[PDB]
Formats: sequence, C-alpha cells, structure tokens
Amino acid sequence: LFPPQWICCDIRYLDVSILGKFAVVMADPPWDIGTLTDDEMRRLNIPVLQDDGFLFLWVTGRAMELGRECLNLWGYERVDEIIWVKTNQLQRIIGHWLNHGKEHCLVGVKGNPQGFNQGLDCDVIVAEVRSTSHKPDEIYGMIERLSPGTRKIELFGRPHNVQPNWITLGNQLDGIHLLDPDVVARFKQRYPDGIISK
Amino acid sequence: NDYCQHFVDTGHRPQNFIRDVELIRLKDELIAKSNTPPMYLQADIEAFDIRELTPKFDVILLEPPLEEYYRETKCWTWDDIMKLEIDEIAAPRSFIFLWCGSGEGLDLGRVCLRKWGYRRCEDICWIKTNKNNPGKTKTLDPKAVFQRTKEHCLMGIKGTVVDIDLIITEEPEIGNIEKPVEIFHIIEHFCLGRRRLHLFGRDSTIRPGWLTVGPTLTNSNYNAETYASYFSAPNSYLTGCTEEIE
Ligand SMILES: Nc1ncnc2c1ncn2[C@@H]1O[C@H](C[C@@H](N)CC[C@H](N)C(=O)O)[C@@H](O)[C@H]1O
Repeated sequence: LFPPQWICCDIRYLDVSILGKFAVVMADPPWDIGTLTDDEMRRLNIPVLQDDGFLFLWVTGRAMELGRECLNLWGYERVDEIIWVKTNQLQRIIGHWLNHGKEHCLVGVKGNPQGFNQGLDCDVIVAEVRSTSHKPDEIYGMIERLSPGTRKIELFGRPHNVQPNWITLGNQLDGIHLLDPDVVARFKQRYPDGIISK
Repeated sequence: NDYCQHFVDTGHRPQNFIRDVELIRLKDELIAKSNTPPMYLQADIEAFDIRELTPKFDVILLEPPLEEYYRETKCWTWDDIMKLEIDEIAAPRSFIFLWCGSGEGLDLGRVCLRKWGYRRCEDICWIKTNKNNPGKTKTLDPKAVFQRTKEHCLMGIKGTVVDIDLIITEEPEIGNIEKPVEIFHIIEHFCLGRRRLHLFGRDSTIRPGWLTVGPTLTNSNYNAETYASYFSAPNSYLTGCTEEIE
C-alpha cells in the first residue's frame, strides 16, 4: 500500500519477519562510535528483510569499517559508496586530522536483483545540511529511480523520514501506521495486543 | 534544487554546483625550506626488494596503477598490492595515503592498511566535476549501481602518531591517470616528518621533499647513504614545518 507507513519500535526487539521482503533497505544506525553496541548491530535480523536487492547503510568514523563488517555478515557485498557533500544554502561546503565535508552511505547488494535502473544517478549527493543527523531527501529520489514502485524499508528513521512506498521503523516515530493488508494481518497475528517486547 | 534529479535531466554532476571549489599559510614557505632535494629511483616494484629503500619512512603515498584507471586505455591487482611488504619500510610511527579507486579497492585497501599495521583515520574523496563534458556518459562497472564520479585516498596511521577531506577538480581527459596534486598539499600540511616516499610515482610527479619510486621513471638519482644523510642529527625528528637547524 503506497502511502507512508511506520512502526514505533525498538529495532532490537521487533520481529521483522512480519514485514515481508523489500527491494531496498536503508539504515542510519546510531553507531557506538542512545546508541547500539557493535554486537547489537551485528545481531540485527537484516537477513530476513530481502532476497534480491540493495542495502543503503549510512556510516561515519569507525563505522566505515564496522558498517562494512555488518554489511558482509548480513549477506551483502558492497558494490558502491555514495558520498553526501554537505553544503549551506549558498552551495558552499560546511576524524581529528581533517575537517569533514561529507558523509558516506555504503551500497550493498544481496542476491541477483533484476529490473533495477542501475546507472541513472551518480554517487555524489550535494545537499544542504539540516538538523543533526538529518540525511538528505535526495536519497529517496535516487532510490525511487533505481527501483520505482517497489516496497522499501527504512531502519532508525524519524518522523520526517516517512515516505510513500516506504515502511519506517524507529523509536522516535509516533505509534503505528500500517495500511498494507499483508503486513496488517501478520502484525495482528504476531502482536495481538499491540505490544512489542523481548 | 535537487541536483540528483538535475543530473538525471542534464548530465551535469551535482558537484558541478559546489561553490568556492586565516590566510596565514607561510607554513607553505617553511615546508619548502625544510624540503629535502627531490630524489627518485626507477624500480620494478614487483621484482624489487623494497627493503633496499632506507631509512624507514614517516609518510608513504601509494598509488598502484589499478585496472579501473584504464577504462578506454602493467596493471596492479589488489592481490599484487596486498603482497607488498609495506610494513618493512614504514617507521614505527608513520602514515600511509593509499589511492583506492572507486570499486573493490575501497574494501581491499582497508584490508591492506590493516595488514601493514595501520588504522584508517581519514577517507579523502577526490570528487570529479564534468563542467566541460556534461554530455559524456560513463560505461559502468558491472556491479555498479550508480555512475562513479569520485576516487578515494585512504589515510592510515601506525604508532602513537586547516584542510578538508574533499578534493574537487574536473574529471581529467581519458587515458590521464594522474591524481590531483592537491593530495601532496594536504599531506605536507599535516607536518608528519620529512622521510616521504611515493610508490608508483612518475617523472611527472617528482617533487621536492619526496622520494619517488616507480617502474616508469626514466632517470634515477637515489643513493641510500646520501638520502639518509638528509635526516642525520640534528635533523632526525623535524616535522617538515619548522625552520632549519643552523
Ligand atoms: N533501539 C532503537 N530502535 C529504534 N530506533 C532507535 C534505537 N536506538 C536509537 N534509535 C533512533 O535511530 C535514530 C538514529 C538517527 N541517526 C537517524 C537519523 C535519520 N536517518 C534522519 O535522517 O533524521 C534516532 O531516531 C534514534 O532515537
């Protein structure tokens, strides 16, 4: 069901098997560079979310390496790396050796995705910084052109991250908003009283 | 303005629209005064005992000729590179700058850094504009999801030890494999020491303050004893950013 959907949850404890399979996963985890430990990140049940498709994983600092570990542990091969060049309103550019002008987003592939429009966009995003950790909305349009109309899921999203065709998971979302009948049914069967524990 | 959409529409890369791309940089002058004479050696790095390069280096810039650099144009695989004995010539406290390209090297270059005993402290991205040829499509790597418009230079540190982690220039002509000379500016302004090695450098990259070693050099002047004499006492520990010792 096309309109935005979301689930306020602790992503460590949600049974993500109820959500089905997705053409694209995106995550912006709170790396321990309210953070998740390295082991909690490794143990996230990312493998059940896709059979064939792409994972977009935001990283900074030592998560450039830890994120690569998670990506591989979860069954992906890193095949691209998007750079977001951070600018002000006048398109000027805004780790203790160098100032940082950018953030990185690893692109992993699982299986053999068919029918994606690879090569339409380039791997550099030039976009304004907004609030802290707020990622650029340009990535949603890149992902939509890569895989139009398909189901996507975002992990650790905030309210401003919800988007059509996306299901957003995160602990700062407001309640639960689910419209896909497949997902509603499996959510009701798994959480009859709406409580997500353990 | 969505510059991603704009690139889809026009072929102008988003980085084409980045603008402007203390004052007191007399650091540059002290660097130039501190610089050793340029020294250089022709050597087939595959068949060369790297341990002959003495003394141990404070900084190593490593620029192996990856196959991905020759898209329309001896290439080194990451198998070849990983087997270089870089740890045998790096000082116990020292730095490495490894050009990794834009594909599997972003992973295998990190494997190399750890193999040689470094940890990554910076990821420097060379972002390439196409202001002069917006209508010139890529030809993607088979595994690529996106058009690749940048290269990465990884900085590694081993031991107990003004610029930004971005270099922006126009994409060079086909068959031109040179990296932006700005990487030398960044490295030298860290003031890491004066024993500086550039592996797989070329005649075109020879520079004061650097020892350049590579297979395509046409001439050599390297002598290990002469080179070591540049760093004998009282000059053994200079950063390359302070005044010479009288
Ligand atoms: N165990 C957890 N489960 C779900 N969400 C969490 C958890 N821990 C932290 N979070 C949230 O993950 C988000 C991390 C942010 N970096 C995400 C930023 C977001 N991508 C944006 O563009 O604004 C925050 O909302 C955290 O409160």
